[PDB]
Amino acid sequence: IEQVDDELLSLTAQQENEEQQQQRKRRRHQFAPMTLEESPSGYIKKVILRNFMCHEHFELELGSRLNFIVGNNGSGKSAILTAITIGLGAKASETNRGSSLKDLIREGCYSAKIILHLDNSKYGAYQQGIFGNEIIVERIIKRDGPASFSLRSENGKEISNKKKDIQTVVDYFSVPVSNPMCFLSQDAARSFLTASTSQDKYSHF
Amino acid sequence: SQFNWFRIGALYNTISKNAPITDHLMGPLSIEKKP
Amino acid sequence: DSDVDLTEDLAVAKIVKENPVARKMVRYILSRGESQNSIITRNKLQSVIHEAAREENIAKPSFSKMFMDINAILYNVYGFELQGLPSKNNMNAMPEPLGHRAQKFILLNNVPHSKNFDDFKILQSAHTYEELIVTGEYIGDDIASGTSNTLESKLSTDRDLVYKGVLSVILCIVFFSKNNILHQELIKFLETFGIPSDGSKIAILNITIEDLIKSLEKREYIVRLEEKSDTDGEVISYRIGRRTQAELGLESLEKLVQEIMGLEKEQTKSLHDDIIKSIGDSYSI
Amino acid sequence: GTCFDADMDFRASLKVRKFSGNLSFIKDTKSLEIYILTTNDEKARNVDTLSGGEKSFSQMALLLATWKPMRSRIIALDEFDVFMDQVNRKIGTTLIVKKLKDIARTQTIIITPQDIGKIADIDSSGVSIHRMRDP
Amino acid sequence: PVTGDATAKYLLQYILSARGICHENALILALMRLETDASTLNTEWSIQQWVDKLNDYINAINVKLNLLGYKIIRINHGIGRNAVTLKAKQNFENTAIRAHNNDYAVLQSIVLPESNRFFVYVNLASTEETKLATRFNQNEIEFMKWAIEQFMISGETIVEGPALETSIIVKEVNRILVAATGDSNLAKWRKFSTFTVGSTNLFQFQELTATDIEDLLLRLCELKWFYRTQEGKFGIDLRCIAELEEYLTSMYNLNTCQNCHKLAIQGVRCGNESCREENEETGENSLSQIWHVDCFKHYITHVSKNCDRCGSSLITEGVYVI
Amino acid sequence: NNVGSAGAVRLEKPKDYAEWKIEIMVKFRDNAPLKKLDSHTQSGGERAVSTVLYMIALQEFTSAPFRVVDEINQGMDSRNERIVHKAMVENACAENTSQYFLITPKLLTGLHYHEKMRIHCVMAGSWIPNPSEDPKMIHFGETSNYSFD
Amino acid sequence: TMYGSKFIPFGPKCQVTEYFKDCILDISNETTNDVEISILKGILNLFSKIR
Repeated sequence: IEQVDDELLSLTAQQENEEQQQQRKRRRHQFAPMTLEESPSGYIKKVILRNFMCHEHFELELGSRLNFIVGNNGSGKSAILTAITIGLGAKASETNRGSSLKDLIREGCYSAKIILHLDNSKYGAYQQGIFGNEIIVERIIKRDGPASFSLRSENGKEISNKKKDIQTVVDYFSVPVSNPMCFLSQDAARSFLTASTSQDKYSHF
Repeated sequence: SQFNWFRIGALYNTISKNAPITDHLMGPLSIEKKP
Repeated sequence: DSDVDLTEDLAVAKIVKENPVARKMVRYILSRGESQNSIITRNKLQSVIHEAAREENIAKPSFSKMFMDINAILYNVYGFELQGLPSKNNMNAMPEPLGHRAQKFILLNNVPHSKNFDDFKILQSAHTYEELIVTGEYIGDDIASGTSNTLESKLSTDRDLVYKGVLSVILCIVFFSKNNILHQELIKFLETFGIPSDGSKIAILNITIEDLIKSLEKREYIVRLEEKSDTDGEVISYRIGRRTQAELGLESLEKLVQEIMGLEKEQTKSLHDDIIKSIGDSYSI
Repeated sequence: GTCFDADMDFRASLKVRKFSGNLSFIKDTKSLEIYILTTNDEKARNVDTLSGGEKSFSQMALLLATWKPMRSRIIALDEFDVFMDQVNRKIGTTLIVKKLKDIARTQTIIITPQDIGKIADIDSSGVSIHRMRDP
Repeated sequence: PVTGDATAKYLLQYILSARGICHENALILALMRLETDASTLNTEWSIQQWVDKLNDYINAINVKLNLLGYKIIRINHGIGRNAVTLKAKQNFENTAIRAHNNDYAVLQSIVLPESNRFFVYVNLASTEETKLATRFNQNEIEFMKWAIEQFMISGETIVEGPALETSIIVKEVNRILVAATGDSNLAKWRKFSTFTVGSTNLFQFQELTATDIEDLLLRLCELKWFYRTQEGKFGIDLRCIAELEEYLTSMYNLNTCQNCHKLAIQGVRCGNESCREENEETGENSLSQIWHVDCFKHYITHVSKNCDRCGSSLITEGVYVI
Repeated sequence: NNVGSAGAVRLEKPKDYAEWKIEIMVKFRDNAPLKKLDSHTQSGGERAVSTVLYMIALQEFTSAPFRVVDEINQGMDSRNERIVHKAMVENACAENTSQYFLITPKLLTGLHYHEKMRIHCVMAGSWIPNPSEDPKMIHFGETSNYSFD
Repeated sequence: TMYGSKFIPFGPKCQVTEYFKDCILDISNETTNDVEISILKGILNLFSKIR
């Protein structure tokens, strides 16, 4: 069967590409000696949502370790999680919050802005010399035209406008946005917490 | 499978033998865990 | 005598309230002697009474008092009563039942039988049996109908009735065969009804004949007397157990056999003497 | 490694309720079995042989012990108040607070409609409540 | 203990001999045949007082059972009115006398054209320290638990098509609907409920083989615990829900009918999509707003014909539960 | 059957006549799969019970008046030995059976004694007189001798 | 060889072990890697847990 040989060759070529990609990666941590108790960098200091879903331009200063948003249900309670998942970069189907990225835009407005402020002042920062003490991540969703980006810094200097820099920064900070369990929505949490059969627990884990 | 194996069985255990008959439902199926 | 019944019920309620362990023992007896329809042993009674007393931290009452309370509760609530059984060695080697000094006991009903209620039950069973196995079929996964016996019938589990019928046939064979029937000839006679003797499982029950006979012997329905010899070989003789003797009396056997052959009620005479002759040395009475 | 981290975190989580348990991963049955020993008994019964509150607490502890092996800088979660009823819900929120406020590597955003300020366990530092003034 | 005690004992023994649950008309006929030999012939009587003379004796047995640790519950069957009363040409009491349903009438002519409530012998004890088994081992108990879990899970249906399986329940539902109002246009909605449905899923048990599963299921069907429909789908009968009243409410989150507290197994359940809140996991009326068949008939023929669950039109209602 | 296990002595017959072999089905232990009898894989007591029962099966067919077994009642787990004693009791229930000279080097608590079989004791006591001088002590482990006939 | 000495001790709060693990998780891909990377990840996790 020549199809089996073709599949074998394709799998072998895929393994070759994967091992080249592994060989390409280098070390990214420099081990600044410095001083433990203090949180490392990368946490979200603040999120601002301008004309996003229901409410208007809104500021929210998230805490360093544990945050308890008490936005009541039916008042855009899930808007913050959707905004964080979209801004950090995630597949729309994985989020399952809204029919399309167009619907996330507030009705009556053509564009919506999601701006995140990751912290770089503390240790573990990603290029703290270039980005400074904060890294700003702003995503624009417009009804017409593609969704735009910029990974600007505190001074407003747009460091990049691409998306691969998003992935590099996020992977350096180790934020599993691609994993739909680190950012649990309502339905996912309900499915996990109500698991009864041991097989279901094994599957979910 | 031609003869009444129930009519004779109905005469027995009812007219004679005065044997108590109880369903004995599956009570131990729902055993409380008494936490 | 309504006031007599009311005060008897009040006394029974007071007795069952005074002795909580009695209620649990009655429940355990109603479970064991009815679910498995087996004979309750004397030895296990002391163990279960002691365990219940230790669990309830109540001083152990007298065994005779406990037995009397259990019988009173059964007669006042379910109408049942516990009758003692003799020892099997007495037969091998009017007697009032032991009651308190017997090694085995069995639940028995003690209310006279009516004339139409049993007729109603047997007629309902016959009506359901005409469609249970119509055209040589069976209910369950075999056909597309599950609630064949309407919403509820008298068929119970559709196999307990067959078991009781086979038991009655076996008892009639043993009782009327001079109280001495061999295994091979008993199988040959049962073959006339239609039960295969080649080892194939019987219908409905799905139990082989040898296993059915073993279960009957285990449940004290029959006794496997073994007068094995040499010229011929091993000899299996079937007897009547004490459980059957207690369940079936002279009048009870006469009533059962009256409808077996469909004899008219006018000729009821000269039949009890024949039944006694056929029974022979079977009852310790 | 992942199963070891999950097992250890589940054991450390059950200590909040004065329990002692473990996780068992079986490939023959392809199942995860939770064994919990509470104060009354002396044998680790199967987790299904328990009550609603204990099972809900075990499920929440399993959720945390599944978050643990995958070191995530940011974790976000929606409401859980409808899956736990009255006292068990308070105990579950207490477990979340106690197990998540200590770690500095992981920032957690919990979105709940229930007011945490009503819970007496708000005096602990490192917990940020942002109650929306606009309903 | 001359006449009344004997009659009470006979009634209780007849109830027990029918595997707990027994038809009320059978109990009425048994009481008639017991009383006709108790005090004269009782030819000149009325059913309106016969039902009371049965109910008082039932309560007298029930209080004794309660002080002993049991109870007889007059739980109404899911199917009611004439659909369950008809049975096979009413009560059973032709070349020979083998099939005569309308013959052997009690006294001159006695018949009960209405009967809905069934009497079931149940045990109120939960822990049940005294009893540990009846005739089965632990493997059968595990299989029974798995079957109960599968039946509970199968209650929720995703979409369902217009298959319109018409054996028993949907005929009565359509009769009630046309009695309430004559539409005959869209009464048969394309939404179905499979609360008691399973054919192949029960066969997927691991410990027991196919033959053992078949034997156990047949034995349970003969014991009147799991019943089969005309299609051939197994499901829990009234006996199981009558006994396990707390097992289906504590372990599994279930709601009651319009009554104070009762187990709903069949009837009408639409719920649209906005259920009461969101519940633990399942929705679509998983917290409240469920009706029986007789309950639905009573509710639709009285005031507030429309559903009280925040408003629901009759067009979308009429969901058949099997 | 008394062991609660199913087993049959099958004669597998391949095409070659010399390749015919004997298979024994084992079910006394659920963990142990159905295989030929062997000491290392199976426990000693279950194997001893199985081979003793196989010996017993080939007794009625044989014309030998009796069979002799030595070092058999010595304890096998006190459970397999109990069930093989039960099997021996059941075999002794049948009449015209071979007489076995049983040896019990180690005493077992709660041994079952059938009415058909009789136990013999050879132990001597300090307070018991010498067997030669005592007329009734010459018989050891016998009770029917004292009674008339 | 290093772990357990005065310079690199067992424990959860040491900085050196965190830096080592940070680099190991950087290289580790779990799809096409040298087994030594996964062995290091497991060993470093174990030594971090040891108090």
